[PDB]
Order: sequence, then C-alpha cells, then structure tokens
Amino acid sequence: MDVLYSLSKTLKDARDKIVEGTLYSNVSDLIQQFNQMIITMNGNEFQTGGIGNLPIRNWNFDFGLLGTTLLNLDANYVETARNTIDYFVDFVDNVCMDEMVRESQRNGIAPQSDSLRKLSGLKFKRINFDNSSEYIENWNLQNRRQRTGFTFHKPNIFPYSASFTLNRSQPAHDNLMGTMWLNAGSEIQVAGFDYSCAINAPANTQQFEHIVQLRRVLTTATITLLPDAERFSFPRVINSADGATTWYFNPVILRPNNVEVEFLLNGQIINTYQARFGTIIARNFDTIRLSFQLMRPPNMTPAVAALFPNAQPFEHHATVGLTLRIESAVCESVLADASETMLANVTSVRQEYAIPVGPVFPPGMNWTDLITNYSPSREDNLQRVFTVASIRSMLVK
Amino acid sequence: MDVLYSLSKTLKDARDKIVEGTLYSNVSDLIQQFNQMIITMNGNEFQTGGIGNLPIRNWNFDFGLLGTTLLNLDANYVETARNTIDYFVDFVDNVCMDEMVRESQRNGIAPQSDSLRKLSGLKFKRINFDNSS
Amino acid sequence: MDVLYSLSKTLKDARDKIVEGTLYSNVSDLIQQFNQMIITMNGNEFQTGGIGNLPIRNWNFDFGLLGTTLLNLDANYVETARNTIDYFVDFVDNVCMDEMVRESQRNGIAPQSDSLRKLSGLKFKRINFDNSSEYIENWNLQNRRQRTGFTFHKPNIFPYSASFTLNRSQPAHDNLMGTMWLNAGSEIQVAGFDYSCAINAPANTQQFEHIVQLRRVLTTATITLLPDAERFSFPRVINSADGATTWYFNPVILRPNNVEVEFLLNGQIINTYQARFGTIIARNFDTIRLSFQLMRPPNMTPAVAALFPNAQPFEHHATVGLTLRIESAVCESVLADASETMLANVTSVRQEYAIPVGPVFPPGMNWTDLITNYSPSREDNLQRVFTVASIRSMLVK
Amino acid sequence: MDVLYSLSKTLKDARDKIVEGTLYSNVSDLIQQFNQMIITMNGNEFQTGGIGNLPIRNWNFDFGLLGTTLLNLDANYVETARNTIDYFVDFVDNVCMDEMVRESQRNGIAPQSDSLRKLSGLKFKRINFDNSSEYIENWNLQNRRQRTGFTFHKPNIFPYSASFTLNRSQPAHDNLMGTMWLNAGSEIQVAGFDYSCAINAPANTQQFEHIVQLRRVLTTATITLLPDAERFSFPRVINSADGATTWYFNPVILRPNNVEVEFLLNGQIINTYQARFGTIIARNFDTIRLSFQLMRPPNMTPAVAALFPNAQPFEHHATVGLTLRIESAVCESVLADASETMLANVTSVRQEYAIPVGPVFPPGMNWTDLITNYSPSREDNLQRVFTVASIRSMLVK
Amino acid sequence: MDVLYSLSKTLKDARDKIVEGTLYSNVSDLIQQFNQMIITMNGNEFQTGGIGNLPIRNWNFDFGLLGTTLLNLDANYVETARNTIDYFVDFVDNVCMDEMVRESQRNGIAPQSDSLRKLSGLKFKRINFDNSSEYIENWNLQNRRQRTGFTFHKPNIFPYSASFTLNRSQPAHDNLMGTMWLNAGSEIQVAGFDYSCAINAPANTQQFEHIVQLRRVLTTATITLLPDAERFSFPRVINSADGATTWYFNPVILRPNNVEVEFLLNGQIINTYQARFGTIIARNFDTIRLSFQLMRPPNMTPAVAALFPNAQPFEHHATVGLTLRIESAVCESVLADASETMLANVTSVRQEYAIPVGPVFPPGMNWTDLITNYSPSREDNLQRVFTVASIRSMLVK
Amino acid sequence: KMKAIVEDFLKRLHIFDVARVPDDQMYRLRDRLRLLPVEVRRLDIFNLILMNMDQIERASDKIAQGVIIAYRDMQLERDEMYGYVNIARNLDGFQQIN
Ligand SMILES: [Zn+2]
Repeated sequence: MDVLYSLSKTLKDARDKIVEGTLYSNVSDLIQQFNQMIITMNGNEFQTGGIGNLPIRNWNFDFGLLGTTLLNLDANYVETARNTIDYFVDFVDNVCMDEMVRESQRNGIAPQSDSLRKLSGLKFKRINFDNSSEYIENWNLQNRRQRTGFTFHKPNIFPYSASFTLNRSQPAHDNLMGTMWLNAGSEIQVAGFDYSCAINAPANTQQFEHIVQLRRVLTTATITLLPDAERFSFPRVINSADGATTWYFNPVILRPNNVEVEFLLNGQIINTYQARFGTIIARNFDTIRLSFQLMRPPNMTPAVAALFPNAQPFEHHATVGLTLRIESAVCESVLADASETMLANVTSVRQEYAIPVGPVFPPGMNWTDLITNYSPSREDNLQRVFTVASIRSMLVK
Repeated sequence: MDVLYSLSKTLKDARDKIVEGTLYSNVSDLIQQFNQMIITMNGNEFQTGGIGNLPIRNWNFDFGLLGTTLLNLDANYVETARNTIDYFVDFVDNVCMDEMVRESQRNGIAPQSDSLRKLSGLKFKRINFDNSS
Repeated sequence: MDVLYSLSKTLKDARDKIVEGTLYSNVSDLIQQFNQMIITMNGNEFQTGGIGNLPIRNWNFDFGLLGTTLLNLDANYVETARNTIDYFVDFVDNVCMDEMVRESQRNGIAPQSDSLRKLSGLKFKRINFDNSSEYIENWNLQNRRQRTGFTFHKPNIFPYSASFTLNRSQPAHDNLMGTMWLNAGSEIQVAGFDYSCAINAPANTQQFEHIVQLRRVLTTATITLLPDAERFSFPRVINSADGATTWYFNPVILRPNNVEVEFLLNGQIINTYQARFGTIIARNFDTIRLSFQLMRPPNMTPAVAALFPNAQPFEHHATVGLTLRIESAVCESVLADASETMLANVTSVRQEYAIPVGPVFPPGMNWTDLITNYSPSREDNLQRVFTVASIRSMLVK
Repeated sequence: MDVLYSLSKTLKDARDKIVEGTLYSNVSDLIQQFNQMIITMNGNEFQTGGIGNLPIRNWNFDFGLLGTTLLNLDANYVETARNTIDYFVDFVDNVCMDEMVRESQRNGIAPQSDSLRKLSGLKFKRINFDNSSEYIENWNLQNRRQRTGFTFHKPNIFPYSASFTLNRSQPAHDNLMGTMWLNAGSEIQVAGFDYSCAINAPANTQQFEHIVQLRRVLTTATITLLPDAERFSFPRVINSADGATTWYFNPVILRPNNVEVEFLLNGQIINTYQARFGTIIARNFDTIRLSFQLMRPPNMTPAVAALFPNAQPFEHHATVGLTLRIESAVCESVLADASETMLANVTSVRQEYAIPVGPVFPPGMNWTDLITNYSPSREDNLQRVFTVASIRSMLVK
Repeated sequence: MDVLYSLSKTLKDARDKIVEGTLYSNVSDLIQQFNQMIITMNGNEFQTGGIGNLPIRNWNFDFGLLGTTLLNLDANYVETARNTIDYFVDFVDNVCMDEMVRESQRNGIAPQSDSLRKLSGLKFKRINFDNSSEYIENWNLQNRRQRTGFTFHKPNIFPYSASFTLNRSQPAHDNLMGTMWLNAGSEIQVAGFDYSCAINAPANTQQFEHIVQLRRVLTTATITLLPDAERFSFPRVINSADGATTWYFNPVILRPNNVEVEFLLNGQIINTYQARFGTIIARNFDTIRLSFQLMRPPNMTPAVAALFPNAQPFEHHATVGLTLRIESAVCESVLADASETMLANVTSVRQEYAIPVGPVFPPGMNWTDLITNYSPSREDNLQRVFTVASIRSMLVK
Repeated sequence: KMKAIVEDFLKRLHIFDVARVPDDQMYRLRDRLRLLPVEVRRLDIFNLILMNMDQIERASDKIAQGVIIAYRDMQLERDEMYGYVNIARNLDGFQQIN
C-alpha cells in the first residue's frame, strides 16, 4: 500500500518538475528516486480487472533509464520521457480502480486485488517517498496506532432523518404538541409546536428537546447556531404517525425561550451554551442536545391575542425552533463532507464499471445507509478505498 | 517565533519523507538540516505549563545524530529515529499550548512564555527554513 | 494431511516466538525447521478455489531464507519476516477453506482438493513436526489404529426430540397416562403422567420408563441427575397424536418413586443407580434407561385429597419426572459440544461462500440430521473437516 | 507491554522445567534467555503502589547468573535458583496489580503506572519471546492491525434485562396481550401472551416478536434454540408498567407457531431458521430477532375448550415462548464468559485493595453496566486489564 | 511421583514431535532427554496388579538407543521407535491404574503400590522435565507449600441437598410459611413461601433466608444471580416433615423484595450485593447467605386481590425465590466440576476393575458423600489420584 | 568473515589447493555454512564466554570503560582498595557516545 502512494508523488512531482528548460541540479535528488523504481519493476508481470464490466489488462516492463548526463533539459529529453510516463499513468488508473471495488468482511482493511497483494511484497518496498499528502500521512499513523485526524468543511455526520413526534395528539389532530426535525449532513433544524400556545401549561411554558447521537465523535467543531427553523415555519399537510390520515400544521413563530445546547461526550457535558446564537465551538462530542421552550407571551397586542384563544379551535400554531450547522470539524474516522471528492470518486468508479453489490458496502455506496450502520468493517474498507481515491486524484481527476 | 515554525516542517517533511524504503539521496538535503537542530538543542533545559489545569512537564535533551547506511533505509533505521521524534512531537504540543494561552495588553503581539522567550534567543536562529505554510 | 498441520504450528510457534528483541538461542531449533520448508516449496505452483462463490487465487513461491547471524533480534529482522509470513497466512486460509467443502461418498475420508492431493505427495513430507495439538494427536493414532479419544463439555449426543406417548387415552383426553420428553444436546427431561393418580393401579403405583439410544458410545461421562422435569411441570395445551385436536395437561408434581437409571452397553448394564440424585459417573454406555414410578400418596391432607377424587373428572394430573445432563464425556468419534467451535467453523465457512449441498452432509450441516444418521461416511468426512477447522483456528479465528 | 508477558512464560516455563535431576540440554535454549534478563535489570530501581490499600513496596536488583556448566542438575542448584525466582514472583504480582487499576479516558489503551511506563522503554525490549498464550497472541495482532479473535463458552453478551411490554392492556389487567423476557449472559427467554387466545384476532393468530441488539458482533456461534420459556410458564403477580398496581398472569402453554429466528448483521439477514429447534449455527451477527405466533387451536377437546371462552373473564392465559442459548462464540472484543476468570481476577484485585472508583469503569466493574455502555475506552482498558490478568494467572492463581 | 509425570510428557512430546520428515534439530534437546531414561531403566523388574480383576503383567527391560546420526528422519527411523514406545504406553497404563486404587489413612498423601514405592527411589530422579501440565504445576507447589490453586467451569461444591423447612405449619398444612431449596453442584435455587401472603405480618412483609456453607473456600468466582426459583414455581404434593402425610403447594410467584446476597469468609462479609441480578463477582468466601422477602402487594387489581383473601382457605400460595449459579471459580483443593474428567477417570477405572471399597473413599467414589465429609485424608488421596488421572490422560483417553 | 576462515578450512582438508577456487565458490561456500546449528560442544562454550565477557573486561588492571566530564567542581569518592580516588560504577544522566 504505502508502495502505491509513492508511485504517484513520483509521477506528479515528475510530470510537474520536468520540462523544456530547468537545470539538472533541481531534480538530481529526483531523477535518482525515479530510476530506482524502473529497475525494481522491469521483469515483473501484472494483471488487473476481471470483475463486472471491468477490462482485464496485462502489463510488462522493460524500459531505459535516464540521462543523468546533461546540464540543461532539451525538449527531446522530455518527449522520450513523457512517453514512458504515459504507460504508468494509464497503468496506475487501472490499478487503483481494481482495488477500489473489492470488499472483505474479515480483513476488510488489508489489500485484495491480484495487483496489490503483489505490491505489499517485500522486494517492492524499495520505493516509498514524500508522504506529505494529508491522507497517507494519516494512513501510516494508523498502522503505528496513534491519534490520526482529518479536515472537513460542512462534514456529513448526520444520516438523513426527517420526522416528527407528537407528544399530545388526538384523532382530529386539532390540538397537537411535539417536535419535527430534519437532520442531514452537517445540519439540524428542529421545531417545537404547541397548538394551545401553552394555555394550560405550568408557567405557560412548554419544554422541548431534540437529541442527536453522532456515529463518530467530532472534535474542534466550528458551529453556527441560529434561532428559528425556517424549514418548519410554513403551512403543511402532513401524514399522521400511522399513515391513516393527514393533519394540518399552520405555524406562527415565537422566539425560542431558554435555549440550551449541550455537546456531550459519553454522557458528559463537554460544552454548554445558553441562548448563544452565532458562532460557537464544540471541542469534542458524540451527542448534541438542544433544549428550548415555547413561552406563552404574557402581554399581547389585540392582533396577537386573537391568534391564541382560551378555547379551541386553535387555528394558529405556536412554534419555536433552532438551526445548527457544523461548518468544520475534525474526525478520527473518514467521512464524506462538502468539499472532498473521495466518496464521489469511489461511488463513481463502481457505478461506471457496473461493480456488483458486495458484502460490506450498502447498495450504491449510499451515504445515509453507510453512516447509519458505520461498522468497523465499513470504516476500514472506506478508509482504504478513500485513501486509494486520494492517491488516484493526484494524477487523474 | 519563526524558529518555532521550522521545528515542525522539520518533523512533517520528516515523519513523512522518512520511510522503510526511500533511497538516502532523496533526503540528503534533509538529514543535514535535521541534525543541525539536535546540536543547537541538547543541554539547554525547558519549562512548560504553570497555569490552570495545565501540567508542568520538564523537558531535557540528550540525543545522538543520524546515520546514513546507504542505498535506501533499513527498517531498523526508522524505529531508532521515530523514537527520537516522538519526544519532539509530545514536546512541541506542550510548547504550542503554553504560548497559546498567555495574553498581554501592552505588548501582547510578541512571545510571552518562559518557553518561547528563550526561543527568540539568537543562538537558535540557526534553523529557519521552507516557509511555504 | 499431517503436512498441513506443521504449516501452522510452524507459523504460530513462529508469529509468536519472533519479536523485536529476543535472543537467537530461543529459536535456533526453530529457525532451521522453518527454512527447510521454504526450500521444498518455491518452484511449485498452486491453485485454490472454484467451487461455489470462492475466489481462485494462484500462488508462486521463491522467498529468500533467513539469518543465523544476529544473536539478538533487531526490529528490521522482524518486518522482513512478517512480510513473508503474511503470504503463508493469507495462503493457508485459502487452502483450508478449499478442502473444507469437498465431500466424497466412495473414499470421502482422504484428500480431495487439487491443493491437498498435491500435499500428500512424498517430496513434501520433509516438514511434519510438533503434533501436540489435541486433534492431530488423534488424527495420527487413527491412521495406525488405536483407542483414539476427545474431551467434551456438555457434548451434543442427543438429536433434538420433543414428543409424548399416550399409554392410556380416549377421545376426550380427560384421563391420560403416558410420558413426554425432550432429548436435546447433552440433556434429557422426561415426565410420566397419570390423570387418575394410580387410583385403580396395582399397589396404587404407575410405572414409567424412558429409553434413549446414543448414536455413539460415550465413556467417562460425568452426569447430573435430578428429580423433576421442570419443562413438563406447567399447564399445556398439546396437539393429539393424530393432529386432529388438542388436549389439556394440568400437572401437579410428586416425587419420582423407585428411580433407577441404567447406563447400558450392548444390552448390558454397565452402571446402575437407584434413586441417586446429584453427580454420578457412567463409564461406558450407548444407552440410557430411566425407570421411575408415580405412587399414589397413601396419606393425604384435605388439600391434597381434593386434587385426587375417586371418580372423574380428573382435574389435577399427577406427574413425576427426571432431568439428566451429561456435563462432560469422552467419545471415540468427533461430536459437536458446548465449547468447541469446529462445527460452527465448518458450517460458517460453507454458509459464507454459498457452498452447494453435497452428497454427504445434510443441508446446512444440520446437527440433528447429522447425528440422527451418523453414517461412517459422515463421520469420516466430519473428522477430516473438524481436524482442518482446528488447524485453521491456530492462526485464524 | 509485550515486555511484561515474557517476564512470566519466563518464570512458568522456568519454575516448571527446573526440577532436581533433568538433563541440562532440555533447558540450554532456556537458561540463556533467562540470564539475558537479569543483566538488563540489575541496577534499575522500581516503585509500585500508591493508592487505596495498596502498599508502596520498593525494589532493587543485583543477582548472580546461573552456572550453565553441569550436565545433570543437583538439588543444590535448584534452591539457589528458587530463592531468586521468589523475588520476581512477589514482584510481578505487585507489578500487575499496580497497572491493573489505573485508567485513562484519552489513551486508556496504553501503559500508565510509573512501573510500566518504564518497561515499554527501549533498553528493555531485549526480552520478548514465546507469545503462544492466547491473549498476548491477540494483543499483538491488534497492535499490528488485523482480525483478532477469542474463544468462549456461555459468553456474557446480554446485559441483564428482565421486563415486559403490554401491547393491549386496560386498568383491570384482565385481558392483556404482550411479551415478557429475560436477557442475561448468553441466554434469552421470551414469552408472548394473549389473554383472549386470539379469539378476535385475524386468522385467530397473534404475532409476537423479540429483538435483541448485541453490543458487539459475535461470530461462529453455536446456539441451542428450544420452544417454550419455562421462566414464564408459571403464575405470577407482576407490577404494572406505572408501578401503581399489580396484575395476575396465569399461563397455559401452547407450541409457538411459525417460529423464525433471524441473526442479522447491520440490518441484513445473515442466518435465518424456520421452526428449527436444537442446535443451530449463527456465523456473524449483531442482532437476534425472534418472531413467533400464538394460534388459537382450531380443534379443542372439552377440557381445552373450557379454558378459552368466547367472552371474558379470561382465566387461563395462552402463552407461547422460546429459549435461546449461545453455547460458544468468537468475539473480536474481550467479554466475560462462563469459563474465563479474567473479569473475576480484575474485579477481585480491585475489591481486595479497596481501589477507588475511577473515570472509566462502572462501580464494582459491574458487568451489566459495562456491557450496556461498552465504549471504546472501556474496551481498551478492559483488554489491557484482561491481558494483564491472564499474564498474572500463569504464575499466581 | 514427579517421576511419573515426566514418563509421559516424555512420550507425548515424543509420539507427537517424532514423525516421517522433520529436521533433527527439533528434537536434539528432546532425543537426549529420552535416552537418559532408557538407561536408568533397563535391568529393573516391575510388577503391577494383584487386586480385584487387575491382571498381573510383569515387565523386563532391555532396549537399544537412538542414533543421533541423521538430519531428516526417514520412515524406517520412526517404526523402530514407535515399537519401543508402545511398550511404555501399554506399561504406564498398567502403572497408573495400579496406584489409582490403593488408599491409606495415615499417609494417604503418599505413594502406595510396589510399582511406585520403587519409583520415588533416588536412582530414578534423573529424569523429571517440562512440568507445565496444570496439575503437576500444582502438585509441586503443594509440597514446598504455598498458594496452590486450580480452575473450574461450573465446579461441584454443593453436595446434593433438596429439602424444606416449615417455619409455620399445622396438621392440615393449609397455611404454611417456610423455604424449600435445591443445592447441587454449582447451583442453588431457593424459594420462600407464605400461604397467608403476609396478611398478618409486620409491614405485610415476610422475611426469608437461605444459608449455604461451602466445604472449601472458593475464590475468584463469577456468579449468575437471577430472581425466581423455577424449580419451585409449580404445584407440588410433598411429604410432610415426619413422613406421615402429604401437603399441597400451589405457588403464585411475586418478585423477591430486598434481595441481599452475602459471600462471607469466616463470618465476615467479603462481598455483598443488594438486589443485583445478572453477573456478580465473589472474590473469596466459604459461605453464601441469601436473604429475600415476600411483600404483600399494597395495590392489587381484582384478579390479584382474589388470590389473597383476608381469611382462609388460602388457595394460591405467595412465593418468592432466587437462583444462583457459580459459573467459574478457583479452589485451593481439587474438586469435581463440569469440564474435567478426573473424577470420572478415577471412578471409571475403579468400577471397571471391580476394585473393593477401601478405607478412605465412599462407596463408588460418590461425589455427594465425598464433598459432604471432605476430610484431609480424602482430599490428599483425591489430589494424588486426580493428579495421576491427569498424567494418564496425556496418553490414554 | 569472508575468505579468512574459508582458506584455513580447505587447507586442513588437504585434498585441494585453494587458489584455483573460483571466487564465486569460496563465498558461496560461506553462504551455505552460515546456516547450520553447531556441535553443542562448540556452541555450549561460546554461550559461556559471552555471559562473563563484560565481567572480565572491567575486571582488568590496565584499562577501563570511558570517562565523564562535568565542569562542575565535583566531590572525589573514597574506596578502601584505591584510597581517595575518582571512580563511579554508574554512568546515567549524561549522553553516551560509542
Ligand atoms: Zn456450561
């Protein structure tokens, strides 16, 4: 595996630092490394593909070295080189792809393909080099077992979930109380509604709460918390819990009262914020708990008083809400986010080559299904597969 | 300060370019830079912590330089190295954190900690490099 | 076969006695043995798999030997070794599995796979060693011929059987007499019931008997025998023998009278115990016979007398029972028990790779079906297959 | 860590292979290893204890080697040796115990004590060897990154849970329908009851279901499945769900109809068994789902018909049940089971020395609490602590 | 004695490591040890038998050695060896068996037979080696004397005892109060019953208690404690204390109230658990005390109220119970358990050869009788006899 | 390690006059030798020497293992056999340079 990495920074730091011009000396340390490779290869034989609509291709090696001679680089030098790189490019592609599809329950971590199982071989280790690529940097540290880590913008930690819970309801659904929400990606929106506007509630206040349990701990999270849930601020006709009928939601929004956000880790409060909207930091948590209340306005102008009668029918439904967005965070486990193309690369290669559903990943690499049951096997396979996608993107985008 | 920087790209471009496999020459310009450091260090002692729940660990130095056993590195070479880096890692952490808390109205744009105030010293400047971050 | 064994204790006593540090002197006698292998190997090519959903990986060999130099292992020594072992590991797995599925009627006791048929070859024998693994220890002794033997906790000798026998019945099922039981694994529970409470029985005693014939002889069995069959001490509605209706069982329990347990071998009483509850030893038997009686209480307090009238309806049904559990025993034939994972390993590998039903084993390696018709062919195949599972578990669990 | 291990197999394979007589050459490879140790040691001082009722014994080293001269050991040789071992014995004990209590939320997987933090030192690794003790065998493979695996018997995967769920109830609790169960250790018993005997149910059949989610996946499980739940086959007076009153349960048992057991992994059915009682194999699962029905008997003798009237009061409560026991299984995570003394050793040492409750483990190392919230930190600490207990048991039981 | 041991690990580590193939090196340290033996032997005449149905085979010794002039063991080498081992096998058997019957009051802890009395001789001690077999490991430590110890799955500490105690009774046995239990092996089930349902009891609570005194201390016990005693949850007709009549028990079960389990050692509470069901650890105890109460339900639905009238007749008998099982534990004294075959081996050899009852052991090696009066003499003889059985099982099962 | 030993070896065997031994042969000869056990006799002795090795070396009259530098007016120690001297059987707390 680490092998694989090199093969690339080799080519990039190659197809990049080698052109009509430049002095030898700025690549001396480079040329060398390169050749070393060629040698180890030549003679050895390979095979890739043979699964689904994936072409089976065989490759051999027998190439010249490099003029460690010349001072400057003449055009002619390049072309006689690019022609030799373009076999490694078109190669690696066919290599990544081959091990970017196979899954395995037991050792879902290690290599699978007849291509790679031969790479981890010892005689090839004579090639590692420059591992500053964020992903490999982390692959290694994970073998030595130590605190790893990645960087994500609008991460994808929440499996899609859009539902409601009626804490007080009746057949006519004309005087409900409960919450409705949307957890998806890096965002949570939750609204608490009370058709009665807490008319008979103690202290004329109805308490609400929304708890979200992350499948993986997030650390160093920068979060935006805002009052109101715009998504649940408009009239809706919704299916009843049993699917037998439909109810009407006609919200009127009030400011959420006594807002308290807790970021917990293993049941312990790590961060707590009381009514603080804007940007807040949650440094280490596996659970978010949002508590907020609807307090019946003690003083109401006529127009307001008219919305909240002492007796039914309750036609304007008092609603309070919150919106929370995780802009960035660090996770010890790989995840999909709003910037990285890893998930899309893996999913795309599998789709393009009609790769059959395997024993580890959900059909279509479905993110919601994956994160909902993010088993150790799925994570090890995902990391292997994401690391390969990142190696591939250094050369092929 | 600039000092501090190096100490890292040193380690990263280190814990990264140093693996069981690469040819020596792909790190000749690197090894060197590294050693240079070790020297300047060994001897001088440091204090970190001394605030809130921040542990006060005392760091002292005493390390041998780096071999060269030609023609790509042998595993044995790595381990005897990683063991020496993991003291600098666990160190720097305790260093950053220490100067990442102290503040000062008047001149709070400069070094504060008993750890860093000693780094800006002159006898250390002999390190700075690869400032592309 | 014996070949196979070595290949493992080789690796275990290897991946175990080889780590950063140790003195050479703890492995001199070991290193050697190892190398010897490598030689015999490389040069020969292998093929494994095919049948069912099982990959066909091809394997080549040509690995350099070791060092007898350093008399104090350096990390570098390990890694250059582990990398060579991890090919044998991932190999053997693919080897065991391949011969852990093929079955054969005629001579289905020897090797089958194109992988193993080549191992029994002569040029390979140059390896065999350290046969202290309980199972191989027994494989050999069986080849030559001698009192083999294994050790089992809560052995699985009784095919599941849960039924009843009505010795006296009538359409209304209001005055029955008979027995009901559950034989399963290492346990037997049997109850004798007499709705009339032996009112018209000679000496007011009803005799009961339960005989269980083992498919294999058990020797050196430690057994728990207790009065009462809790499983048949509660009210039940049961299907009639012909399935046409249901009867009611409303037990009231009395102590079993004149309990006699006989452990017979070929019709001969080897051990006999009269009313002895607790721990008893049955040293060699192929049959268990439990005889017990229901004796109408000669003296009854009013509350008791009320349960047992002189005339029907009989509403409280006098029941006596016994519970017998074989905690441990030795068997000359392999069996499933409550501690060993052999059956589960074989069954699991076959299930995971969608191995088609063969000519020897019942669908799903069903234990009850297997032990019910434990033919010589099934036993020879089971032993081969169990021995391989045990070889595999030395390295892969 | 691995260090620690050696220190023992050193002594065992020592205090065992050294007896008045033996011809030297059975230990040449042994003596050596031994001495090597002594050297590395001598000169380094050690400290242990420092909490609760744990003495703070101090230690020092300065010992003569072991004449490797003689051909046959004379008594005099032994005694001059045993006297040197008994300092290492009484030592290690005080060493294990010291690191068998300290816990850490962050890196609660690595070494803690001032005793061990010094052992992982490099100058010490000159000792490692013979890692065949099932537990170390697994410690390494985990530190290296691979499919670990342990062997058990009547494992302890189910936190104690004994409760019920009334699907149909009313204040008088005279016509209930629901399930009651006991999940504990490796066993599950569940009963479905319907006071009305499905008199008004579609097809006169009431469906039941019991789902149990394991905190860790079990593989290669050998399981006993039997019809009926004896535990719920007798009359009971139970507290109501709200604790305000008590209800009466008067069961009469019928055979469970359409029994289906599913062993699922991440929502997928891995194994499914339809009405198969006896021994079954579940090869890989994190969830067990038991579905069974109560079917009103279509044909009833008078005695049976009398139990099930068309109208209340319902005095005999139709009940169907299942019993499932995991005899053996493999788990990638350490667990308590019915044979290993690890949990008991750790719990016992902590209790004897009045070790204060720490930040990781529940008070008293309570198993139910531990397995209910089996966090990564608790598992890493448990494994460290179990591995040490196993090292200790090689010498001190 | 220790002599005896070697004679085996000699053969096992022999009949196992010696096969067509392997490199000499594996056995160099072994071969040697072996020969050494032969020498010491040859020339000494041995006699075995002379009691009951035990043949009297006499053995002469005149055997060659084992050339060390080879590298790879040729088949021919094996056979010329196996033929010499098969005399030692068939020998040792006849040796173990001979000293596996004789008993002595005075010095029972010592050797008896004309076969062994000659083995403890000095000129033979020249053999002893590799004492890692759990049992010998413990035999030795017992003669120098120290913290000995063993391991048992579901041990056999409780002599069979099934009885009751009526704390309140009258001739009609229509209003009883007391307890009934079953202590057997590693399990205890106890029920407390009060026909009056504590109608006239202080606080409407009836206290119960069950104390069990172990004959030997158990340490590091892993125990399952569950509410309810299924064994005493069904209707029974029982004999009165004086045997003159029979009473009726018609239980209805309630949850045991204020459950408290105490594991005491010499009158001191070592472990105490209040209402904790599931898995608990008892680290060192010689007594178990179970205290539990029946509390009349303060609130009862009609169906429940109907079972418990203010005046007799009391037709439903309130019962509360507990079940306790010792899954595993360590004991300083040998005991029978659910996994080891020692007791069964000793008992079986004596039964097969019609060995007459002796002065130490109860007839038939009856476990209940043995553990009930586990005198020092019985324990020393049992340990000697169990250790021999374990030596024998290394070769003959 | 190379030739040295090999040379003597063959010589004592008489039979052949070394020299005319292809260089591929002599070395290849080592390659094979360096993979065998060792006459318990032979071996058993080396193990012995190594264990005592250390002890001899320091136990000599002329020659000792390294010296330390403190530039810290340091207190001289006293030992019966040498009188007022500056020894120290323990170097710990200062780098080591082989
Ligand atoms: Zn068991």
